[PDB]
Amino acid sequence: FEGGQLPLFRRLPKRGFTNINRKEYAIVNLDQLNKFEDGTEVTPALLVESGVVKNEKSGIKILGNGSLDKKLTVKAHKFSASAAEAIDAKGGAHEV
Amino acid sequence: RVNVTLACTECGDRNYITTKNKRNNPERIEMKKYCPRLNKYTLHRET
Amino acid sequence: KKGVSSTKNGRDSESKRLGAKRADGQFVTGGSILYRQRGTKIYPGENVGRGGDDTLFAKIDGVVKFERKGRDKKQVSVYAVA
RNA sequence: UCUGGUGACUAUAGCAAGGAGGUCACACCUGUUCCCAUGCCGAACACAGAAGUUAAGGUCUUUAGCGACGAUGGUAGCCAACUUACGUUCCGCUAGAGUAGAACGUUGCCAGGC
RNA sequence: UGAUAUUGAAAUUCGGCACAGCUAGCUGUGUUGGCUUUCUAACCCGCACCACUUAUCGUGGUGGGAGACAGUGUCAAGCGGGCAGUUUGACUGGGGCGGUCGCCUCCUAAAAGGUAACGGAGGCGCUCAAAGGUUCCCUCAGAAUGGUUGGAAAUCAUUCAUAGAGUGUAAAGGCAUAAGGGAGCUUGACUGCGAGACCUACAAGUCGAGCAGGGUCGAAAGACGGACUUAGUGAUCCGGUGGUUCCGCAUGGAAGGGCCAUCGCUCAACGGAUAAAAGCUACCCCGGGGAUAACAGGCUUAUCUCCCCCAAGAGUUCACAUCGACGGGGAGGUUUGGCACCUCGAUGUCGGCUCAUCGCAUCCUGGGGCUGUAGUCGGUCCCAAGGGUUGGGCUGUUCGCCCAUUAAAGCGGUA
RNA sequence: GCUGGAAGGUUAAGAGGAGUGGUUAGCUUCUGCGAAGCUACGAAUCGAAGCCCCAGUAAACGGCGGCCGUAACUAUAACGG
RNA sequence: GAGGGUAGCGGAGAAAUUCCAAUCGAACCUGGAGAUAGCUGGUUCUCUCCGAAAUAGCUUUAGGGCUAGCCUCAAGUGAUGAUUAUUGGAGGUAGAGCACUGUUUGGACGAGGCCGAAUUCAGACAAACUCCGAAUGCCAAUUAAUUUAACUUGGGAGUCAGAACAUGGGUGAUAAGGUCCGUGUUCGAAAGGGAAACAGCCCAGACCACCAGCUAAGGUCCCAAAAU
RNA sequence: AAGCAGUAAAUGUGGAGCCGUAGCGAAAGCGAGUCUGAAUAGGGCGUUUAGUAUUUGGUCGUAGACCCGAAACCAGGUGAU
RNA sequence: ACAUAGCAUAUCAGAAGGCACACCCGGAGAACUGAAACAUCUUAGUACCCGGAGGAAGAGAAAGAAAAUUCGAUUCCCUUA
RNA sequence: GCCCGGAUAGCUCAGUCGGUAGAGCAGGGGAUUGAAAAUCCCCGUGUCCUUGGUUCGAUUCCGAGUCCGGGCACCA
RNA sequence: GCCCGGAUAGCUCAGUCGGUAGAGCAGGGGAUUGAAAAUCCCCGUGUCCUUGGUUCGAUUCCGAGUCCGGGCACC
Ligand SMILES: [Mg+2]
Ligand SMILES: [Mg+2]
Ligand SMILES: [Mg+2]
Ligand SMILES: [Mg+2]
Ligand SMILES: [Mg+2]
Ligand SMILES: [Mg+2]
Ligand SMILES: [Mg+2]
Ligand SMILES: [Mg+2]
Ligand SMILES: [Mg+2]
Ligand SMILES: [Mg+2]
Ligand SMILES: [Mg+2]
Ligand SMILES: [Mg+2]
Ligand SMILES: [Mg+2]
Ligand SMILES: [Mg+2]
Ligand SMILES: [Mg+2]
Ligand SMILES: [Mg+2]
Ligand SMILES: [Mg+2]
Ligand SMILES: [Mg+2]
Ligand SMILES: [Mg+2]
Ligand SMILES: [Mg+2]
Ligand SMILES: [Mg+2]
Ligand SMILES: [Mg+2]
Ligand SMILES: [Mg+2]
Ligand SMILES: [Mg+2]
Ligand SMILES: [Mg+2]
Ligand SMILES: [Mg+2]
Ligand SMILES: [Mg+2]
Ligand SMILES: [Mg+2]
Ligand SMILES: [Mg+2]
Ligand SMILES: [Mg+2]
Ligand SMILES: [Mg+2]
Ligand SMILES: [Mg+2]
Ligand SMILES: [Mg+2]
Repeated sequence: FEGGQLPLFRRLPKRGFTNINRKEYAIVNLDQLNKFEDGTEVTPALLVESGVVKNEKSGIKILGNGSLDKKLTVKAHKFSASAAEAIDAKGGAHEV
Repeated sequence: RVNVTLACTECGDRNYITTKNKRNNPERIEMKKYCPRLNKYTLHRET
Repeated sequence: KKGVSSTKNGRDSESKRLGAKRADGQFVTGGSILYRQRGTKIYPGENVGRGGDDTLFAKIDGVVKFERKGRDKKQVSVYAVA
């Protein structure tokens, strides 16, 4: 309250609106997969209970900022473009 | 001393601002200026 | 206890900051402001370009020098060499 | 060296006067068909030319009378110190302006021809 | 005061609208509002009689009078200090009064920048389709000298003109390379931007080399993202119009939002409290201040009271017996003020009675000089505080005028 | 201000319902009509008192001027503009 | 005199702001209620270290606030901070001057039919007049000598009522212990010694003890230390 | 966390949730980078890893929020001796 | 005049009043204060007043939530925040 | 910134729905009659606001236009 | 000591928003008619208050200025 002079949040103008459906993918990075083995699957029933992700709002996107380093097989919700190259680099399908 | 806008005839909008000082040229004023998304020079009409 | 006359003017302008803004010798950079005036008290020289009737500003890198080349006129140059 | 072309030098270089020549190089003129054009006129701009002329421009040698530059000494002001309520002194550094001594009738780069 | 409900019947008309037929206008012809009346069952009668009952309330019947109006609800307009919540700016050598409130330019400002006052001077709330961009070319107001008209000066030439003119606007800084004046073309008075600076509490504010797309002018090199600069404007919120690859609450559309471009404010008290606002209190009330006045102390001496120089002149003659134009220099702190230093958790304020006490710039009395001093009176000046300094009319008076006296009816300080 | 006046302008609820938009039955199938239904809006026209308009009222509120010139010496004006 | 009525947005009034349970420009008693108060007064045990401001901008704002400025602990960065010599620079005051716009008193100079109308010589004046133009300060050397700061981030504030001297100035009357800016010092927030006493002037900064010595400002016959 | 057991035992279970591991933009959406944008040009904000739970201090916010003080307002009543 | 208001006897114990008015449910309902003033707003549907019950009153057996696969009366506690 | 009314003898009004311009006040000249005022004749010029278009033809219908009267004026 | 209105034929008023001066009373000369008064023609000079500046141009806008009318006047 600047003392009668109107405050800093009256000069600045407002803009925006949020949403009603702003689907927040739980963004698991690609580096975190470099801990387990046998290459069977990754799974919204398993990728929770290996402690990696918790309370995924909707969808579990594979953003790629690590290194795959294994011929792994995924089964995710939906992908990123560069990380979908890394899974098909060493070899493995999915179900988007 | 009247403000008036110029109209990109092929662009289908209004984009510029001028100052037509009223009774010294009361007619329509048409120039050649730039109008993007068409990347040419269209006539712009004093409406 | 008598009613004194009314003053007339008061009423000053604000100010503008003028004069030199860098000085002879130091090292300037290619956007900086050398000198500024409401007229032409210092002409530009090589590697210094005018603005809108003000703000002699250096084109490129270097150090600055003040200099005269007439009997009254004065100019500013910047030499990038070192 | 000298004549011309382009540079730098704060008019110390320029104006003001006076004498000297030639056009090998600038000018002056000979015209307007063409190149081009004068809110008009080819005086100027451009073009075509070479019989004349050094009077003029420009060049060169004198004149400090016009401006310009300009020292040594002084005096006013003044940062620091001291004393004092005086429109002040006193001591220690920097130091003009005007005015005089005067210097001065340009200097030097690079090109093409003598 | 209207609409519509309670709220019913009948007639007269005057309409617009839907159709026919004829001469823009009339007949029938159906919707369809109104307008006047006329009844009668609703409703009302502080309307007389009868019963509850012996009772002016009330309930019930009977006869009368009004009557589809009123009275009542619901919605809508105008009246409305009768009554209520409220606002009524600040700056200020205390306050109201007068004037001011933001931007631009000087000076004060003390050779960087900055720097106040109710200090001194001026402007603005725009204007220009060319007075913007480019390529070329030209140089001025004046001073002379003559020349149909004569402004002293509206054109024409010649010569000496360094800026003494001009720059749309007020001033300073600039400009004769023009940034001034003409002539040909044209829209860069563009779009997306920006390294880095200057200023600055913040929000703002200006200056930008170069980068891409599209150009204009020019032979080309280059210039151009408004006018020689610095003024000419106004946050947010909310709403309007034109686009939109964006969201659009089951899904598909819409309504609405958001972006991007733009308009609406003398919100001028100009960082704008709100969409909307003026006065008196001597009937005053509370919280505070000597931050801030009136009375009185203090500082200062403009005015004020006294001296004082200089000397023109007056005094028949002689400047100085007395008088002193024009001009200057000081003491006092008694008047009128200036400043706000102490006092607002109270320092009682004018005159008069009571009672004094102290200075001397002396009113009487004492002592002298000098007189344009015959004597008696009188003018002027020096030393002198010991003592004296009147009774009445008038007004609150101070002051003042007036009457009758006296040796005289002194001027002041002491809150 | 108050009373009196009745024509005209100016109005609100309400009565009216010319039309414009959204939507899809069907449809050219790319491409606008949209019948109908339901909804969002709503046009002229009608709709009083007030305010405009006219006239009256001061023992209602309120109001009740300036400037020059002139007379048988001067003075001022009965008077004039 | 006895009974009775009218009650707070109210009542009564031969009208005065009078009266309503020693009162009243709207009575009293509870409850909302610990109303709000940018305003006064008050806030309690001790010692070490460091220690300011009274200004700027904007406000229904001038005795209030918010931000920057000035202090403080804590981390960092760590040679960037301070003076001095050297060189190079920006700008137009004090001074000077009349070439510039302006103000001036003197001499000759022309410009009708007895006093005046452009220029020239010799002099002067200026905050808004400068052909000139210093002392100092001010920014920068990738400069060298000496010393101890500086800056970035993050917690905690306080100040926005200043005063007198010394000088450059406006206002005032070359008046004030006046007011308003610059720039220094001291007081505020600083005790001692001198100025008879005396916050602001002159010396100088108190950690405590001692019956020790030199010295500063002012003094040396006596009160009162020191030279008749 | 609530609850459920338990010397009103502070210990056992309860993984609903919160914060953090990835940001950018109004949003769709995109991702170690997006956003404006015609641009792979230039910019702003990010990337290279330390957050988290409880508590002792310093300070803010909502509550009366360092104490003590006003005239004054609005309800509900008692009073004409 | 037919009956009804009205009028006269006999039975009945239904009501009224009080409560801790602590808690609850409906009727009616202020202002001081905050916004640095103030009128929409907020203090708050809070305090006072009145009415009716209970040991608990109110709510309540979907014309609901939801959007995937649906599960399911009301109340209350924690998170969503 | 928005919707209408129109600029009709020198003054005031009239029709001015495309072939289709009127009044009264004023002015001038006669008459009156001692001289003016009245009073009575006889007269004229309009402007159909700037300008283009649907035009056999526009004072007349559109709008590129100047000026003023009636409502605008909303919760910035 | 303060803010406005202005000095407009000899008298009274008018526009007097920078190129852009009007009326009526008065005066004079004709006519009238026994003579004056009326009455009717035809005429003129204004002053745009002293003075400077923004001035293609100021009666016109500022203020160095004289006079008077409207409010000042506060505790
Ligand atoms: Mg020739
Ligand atoms: Mg009855
Ligand atoms: Mg009232
Ligand atoms: Mg005040
Ligand atoms: Mg005052
Ligand atoms: Mg300066
Ligand atoms: Mg939907
Ligand atoms: Mg839906
Ligand atoms: Mg009285
Ligand atoms: Mg006093
Ligand atoms: Mg004196
Ligand atoms: Mg006094
Ligand atoms: Mg003071
Ligand atoms: Mg006190
Ligand atoms: Mg006391
Ligand atoms: Mg008393
Ligand atoms: Mg004596
Ligand atoms: Mg005595
Ligand atoms: Mg008597
Ligand atoms: Mg319809
Ligand atoms: Mg009274
Ligand atoms: Mg009484
Ligand atoms: Mg209290
Ligand atoms: Mg409360
Ligand atoms: Mg210390
Ligand atoms: Mg001087
Ligand atoms: Mg001076
Ligand atoms: Mg002083
Ligand atoms: Mg000072
Ligand atoms: Mg100190
Ligand atoms: Mg002492
Ligand atoms: Mg002693
Ligand atoms: Mg009684």
